[PDB]
Amino acid sequence: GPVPSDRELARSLPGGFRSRHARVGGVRLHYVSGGHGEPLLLVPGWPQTWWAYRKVMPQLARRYHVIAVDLRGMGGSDKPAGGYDKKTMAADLHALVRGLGHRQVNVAGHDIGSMVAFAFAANHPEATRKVALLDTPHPDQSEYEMRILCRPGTGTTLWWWAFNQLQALPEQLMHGRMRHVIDWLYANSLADQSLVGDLDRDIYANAYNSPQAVRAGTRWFQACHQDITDQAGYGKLTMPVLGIGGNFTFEDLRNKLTAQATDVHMVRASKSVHYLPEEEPDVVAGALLDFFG
Amino acid sequence: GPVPSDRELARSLPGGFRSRHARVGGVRLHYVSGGHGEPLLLVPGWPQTWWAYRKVMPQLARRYHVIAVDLRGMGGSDKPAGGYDKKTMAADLHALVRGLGHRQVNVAGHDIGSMVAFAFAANHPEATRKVALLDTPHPDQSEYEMRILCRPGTGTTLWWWAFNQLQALPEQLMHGRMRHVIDWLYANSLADQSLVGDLDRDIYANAYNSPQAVRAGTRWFQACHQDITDQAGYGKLTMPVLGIGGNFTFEDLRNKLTAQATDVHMVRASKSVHYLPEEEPDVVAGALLDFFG
Ligand SMILES: C[C@]12O[C@H]1[C@H](O)c1c(cc(O)c3c1C(=O)c1cccc(O)c1-3)C2=O
Ligand SMILES: C[C@]12O[C@H]1[C@H](O)c1c(cc(O)c3c1C(=O)c1cccc(O)c1-3)C2=O
Ligand code: NA
Repeated sequence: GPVPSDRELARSLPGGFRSRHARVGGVRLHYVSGGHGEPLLLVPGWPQTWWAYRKVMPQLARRYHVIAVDLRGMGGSDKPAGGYDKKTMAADLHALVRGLGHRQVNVAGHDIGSMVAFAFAANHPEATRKVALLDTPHPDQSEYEMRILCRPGTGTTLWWWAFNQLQALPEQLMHGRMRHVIDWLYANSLADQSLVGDLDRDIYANAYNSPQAVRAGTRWFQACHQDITDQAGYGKLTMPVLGIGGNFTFEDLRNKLTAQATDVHMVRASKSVHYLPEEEPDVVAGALLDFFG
Repeated sequence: GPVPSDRELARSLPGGFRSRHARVGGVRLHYVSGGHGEPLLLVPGWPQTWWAYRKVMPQLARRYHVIAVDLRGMGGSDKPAGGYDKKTMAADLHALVRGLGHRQVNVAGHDIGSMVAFAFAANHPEATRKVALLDTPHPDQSEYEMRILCRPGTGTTLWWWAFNQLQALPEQLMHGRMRHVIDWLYANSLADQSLVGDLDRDIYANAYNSPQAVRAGTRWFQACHQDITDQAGYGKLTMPVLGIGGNFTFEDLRNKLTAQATDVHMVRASKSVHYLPEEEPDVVAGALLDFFG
């Protein structure tokens, strides 16, 4: 393989993490687990893998039994034809942790994984001790207000939200070329490019480089219309909620969570644009430790 | 594989066309000309070349001296570092036809080329006998209202408007793979895919497949902020204006032309989505012949 296997990556971490799989509802999920204490489910997003949490997993494992998953369609997990709505991907994770003998878990999610974390809390409150959303709120009607063009100096264009709606073309252009996508994303977020090194970037590129892998990634985005419909039906979250927001999304995240939950806490990742677990790991680990207790 | 040279393509058409070049302001432009009568400048768009007008050029040449150009950055023309705002590209064409000894010309443009035709009329009214805009209005403030997401019911994702704003990534993803881009575009427009054959698609792909060619194409889109600023300064067009609009863009084109011009005629290409010269050549040729007279 071009990059180290997940088994090797897992072993390279302090804290005795191990790479595993579990089959839930016919979908085989890959995850890495380790540490001792109450269960903590960590959910990554696009275009990343469980490896995105590499910087905070050892600190977290000191207090929690960490379970860092690859979503349906992601990394070492199966890439089925459908079920890429966040409600369904949340049910995967619910089945996973219940299968591992946990009645309720702490949950933290980032990017697409944050949407799943929120859907997890909304659909399975009894299995949700507390939930943390990193940067990304669940889709709602505001998604329909995203603009194609920004006036100069007024923000970053969310081009991938449009491009990933497409059939066929995304896998045709991006297969074998995902390192370029990853580099663009990081060029437009990281304050210092060395925050994510060459090999880690290639670990992600390897995960997404097959046509099937690119395609599965796009399904997360194409499911937005369904996600928005589902969001309208959700009741208010009553368990403790944490929002950690970067400089660009903090206010929006605060507004949406406060309207969607009764018990909200906010932490500002003041030096981050989007990739919180990689941009400010100590702030993220500390916030999660403080919040989950 | 390789495609015919522009000279072979030009000679392949009925009506005695010849492939030529002219250098204006240090920029060498490629164009194909033929026919007899008052001059008619034909301007294509993205990701196409002068060859987009092949279906209408013989008919038009029976009445006009046709001049079908490759824009700055397009096909056989030079690809300089800058000058891809529509005002500058129109000045290129103005210099071209003046250099060829024409005081005034008929002008028709499609897609990006329609923007250029409009700018030609706005900046060089004395050199503009009449102007025809095919499908695409000049950028204005409404460009900033384009939405990334459409509800599952309506139209096509305007993904290319967002994607082509990017630095580096477009040439990185699209080099050598433009045939897939072209196939996607046609899959989402032509009523019958045979309207644009394999060889024609490959002629376009050949023009755009190198990184520098992809890059030049994106410059037309990146210049949008400048184009919008320029549009704000334009007075109303007073020479005769024709808008030919595809079935779904007709109302928007009519509304915009009517607000920006005093003497507007409209023709509907009721069976077309966007590529008017290829989808409904008889409508396009007939409309231009009637209008230019
Ligand atoms: C669900 C997701 O659309 C995915 C994407 O991963 C995403 C999201 C938000 C961003 O603000 C954002 C990105 C993203 O790739 C990115 C790169 C650089 C700057 C920046 O601001 C971003 C998201 O929530
Ligand atoms: C300036 C330009 O943005 C360029 C693009 O070439 C463009 C434009 C309009 C379309 O409606 C349109 C396209 C385009 O590629 C396309 C493909 C399939 C359907 C469809 O409708 C379109 C434009 O005017
Ligand atoms: Na695809």
